[PDB]
Amino acid sequence: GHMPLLSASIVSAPVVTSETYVDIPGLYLDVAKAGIRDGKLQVILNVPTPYATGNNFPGIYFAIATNQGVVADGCFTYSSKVPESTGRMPFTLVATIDVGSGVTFVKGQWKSVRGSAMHIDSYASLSAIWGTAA
Amino acid sequence: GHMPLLSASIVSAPVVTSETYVDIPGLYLDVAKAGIRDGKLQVILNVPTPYATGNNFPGIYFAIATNQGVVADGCFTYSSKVPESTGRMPFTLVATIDVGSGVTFVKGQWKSVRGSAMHIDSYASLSAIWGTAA
Amino acid sequence: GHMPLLSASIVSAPVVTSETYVDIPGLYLDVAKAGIRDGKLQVILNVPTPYATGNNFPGIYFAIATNQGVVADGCFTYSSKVPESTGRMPFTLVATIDVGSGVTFVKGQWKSVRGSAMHIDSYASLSAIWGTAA
Ligand SMILES: CC(=O)N[C@H]1[C@H](O[C@H]2[C@@H](O)[C@@H](CO)O[C@H](O[C@@H]3[C@H](O)[C@@H](O)[C@H](O)O[C@@H]3CO)[C@@H]2O)O[C@H](CO)[C@H](O)[C@@H]1O[C@@H]1O[C@H](CO)[C@H](O)[C@H](O)[C@H]1O[C@@H]1O[C@@H](C)[C@@H](O)[C@@H](O)[C@@H]1O
Ligand SMILES: CC(=O)N[C@H]1[C@H](O[C@H]2[C@@H](O)[C@@H](CO)O[C@H](O[C@@H]3[C@H](O)[C@@H](O)[C@H](O)O[C@@H]3CO)[C@@H]2O)O[C@H](CO)[C@H](O)[C@@H]1O[C@@H]1O[C@H](CO)[C@H](O)[C@H](O)[C@H]1O[C@@H]1O[C@@H](C)[C@@H](O)[C@@H](O)[C@@H]1O
Ligand SMILES: CC(=O)N[C@H]1[C@H](O[C@@H]2[C@@H](O)[C@@H](O)O[C@H](CO)[C@@H]2O)O[C@H](CO)[C@H](O)[C@@H]1O[C@@H]1O[C@H](CO)[C@H](O)[C@H](O)[C@H]1O[C@@H]1O[C@@H](C)[C@@H](O)[C@@H](O)[C@@H]1O
Repeated sequence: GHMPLLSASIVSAPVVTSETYVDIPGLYLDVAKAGIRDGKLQVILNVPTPYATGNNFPGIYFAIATNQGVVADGCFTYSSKVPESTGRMPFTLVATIDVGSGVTFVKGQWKSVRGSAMHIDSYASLSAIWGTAA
Repeated sequence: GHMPLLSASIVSAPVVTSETYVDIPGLYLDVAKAGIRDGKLQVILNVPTPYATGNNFPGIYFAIATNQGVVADGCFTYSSKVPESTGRMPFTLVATIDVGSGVTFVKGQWKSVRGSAMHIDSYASLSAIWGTAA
Repeated sequence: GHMPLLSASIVSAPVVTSETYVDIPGLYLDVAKAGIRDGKLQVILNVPTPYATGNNFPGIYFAIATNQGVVADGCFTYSSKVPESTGRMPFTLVATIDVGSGVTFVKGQWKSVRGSAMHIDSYASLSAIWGTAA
């Protein structure tokens, strides 16, 4: 159609620790397949129910990446060194990409805060709305 | 218009406890009334300042529902069994619905984590952007 | 173009305390410049990695404002009087503005919860998608 909305969603990912960004499997939008080659994409990475396990102020970094690498990043962290319980910390990240540059895909990634294990066990999404410059 | 944006917003809701999803009153989009019958809707449920009261790791589940039921859901929870103070835990949930299936409305819902009372006493919104497949 | 997306992003702001909303420098969209004069804007304020310092349940209020003042606001706050460590508390706020009113700009603002110092030291964005009424 003339006003493309892209969406991918997951309900889980294998629990891993990583010092550097690794893909969140399944949060991937094939932009080239959509025939988006010019304009802008507003991309939302929505991880509403994550938690992190660890023993030194745990948390998770998340990123929106294209084939050109990370475009935006943010994290949550707990406020106790060893939380009584690793509570659910909703996380949203929003970035606008110029597709002209040579973007063929957008994806979600994550990485450990201070050696934390990274947990998704319910709904998470990666969404993009296509538009133009003003 | 040719590029509809739907929006509903509230500033409060009666405080309730519920084991199962109940509507957040006022967070409701009448899609049929808009004449949306085909394409996709990106729906954001934005509850930026909620809190939960309770005695067993309190929190709130939130959902986006259509007439076909829940499409996505997430929660926040505290990281203490009995928080010193029930702090404000911003919550965002994003989902993309294919409208063809027979969607006439989109709404926000909530339900208790472990018997928590659910509090909204400031701005919350439900938004939707209409588009098409790629 | 015929389907504008507006975007502004920062990576930091001078740390300040403020009893009333002050601008988050750099989170500002010039809507008049875009030639948006009618329809709707869905505006997201995305502050994914903030923290607050203070000694009385710290937190930050955030707002979306136009030339007509604040349209929506929300806050995060910690659940301890003096957090062990001021953890990162992702914050998103979404609002839909009718541009006809006389809107020339949209901006993000913030203010202190109970005298908190307000910290941004990584990516934050302010985004807007243009549409029409249904
Ligand atoms: C609240 C929580 O984290 N629940 C976890 C649980 O954590 C337990 C520890 O916090 C523990 C230390 O003793 O105290 C509690 O458990 C005690 C007791 O030990 C237990 O035997 C007894 O039956 O209950 C008491 C209550 O005080 C904590 O509850 O760890 C286990 C790991 O085995 C689970 O992850 C549990 O997580 C929950 O599991 C549920 C199924 O029983 C269900 O799926 C819940 O949704 C899930 O909780 C959610 O995820 C958690 C990681 C957390 O984020 C919570 O806020 C979420 O609601
Ligand atoms: C977790 C944290 O807050 N890290 C801050 C750090 O805070 C230290 C203090 O909080 C301290 C008590 O006041 O506890 C720890 O430090 C102890 C000890 O006191 C210290 O001397 C020793 O080296 O380590 C131990 C560990 O128990 C806290 O670590 O203060 C420093 C210096 O001022 C930093 O801000 C640190 O922030 C981290 O800094 C990193 C760069 O070195 C990096 O940039 C991290 O991203 C950043 O942490 C993040 O921001 C924090 C403010 C907090 O939000 C954390 O959750 C984030 O991950
Ligand atoms: C810090 C807080 O929660 N204040 C909140 C207070 O909570 C206390 C708690 O601090 C501690 O001492 O334990 C006792 C008993 O458990 C209380 O729970 O209770 C007060 C009395 O009802 C209020 O609820 C107070 O809430 C604040 O009230 C002021 C005006 O009185 C403003 O309206 C604040 O905005 C409001 O704080 C906001 O909501 C509270 C629930 C919390 O989310 C704060 O982080 C938040 O800023």
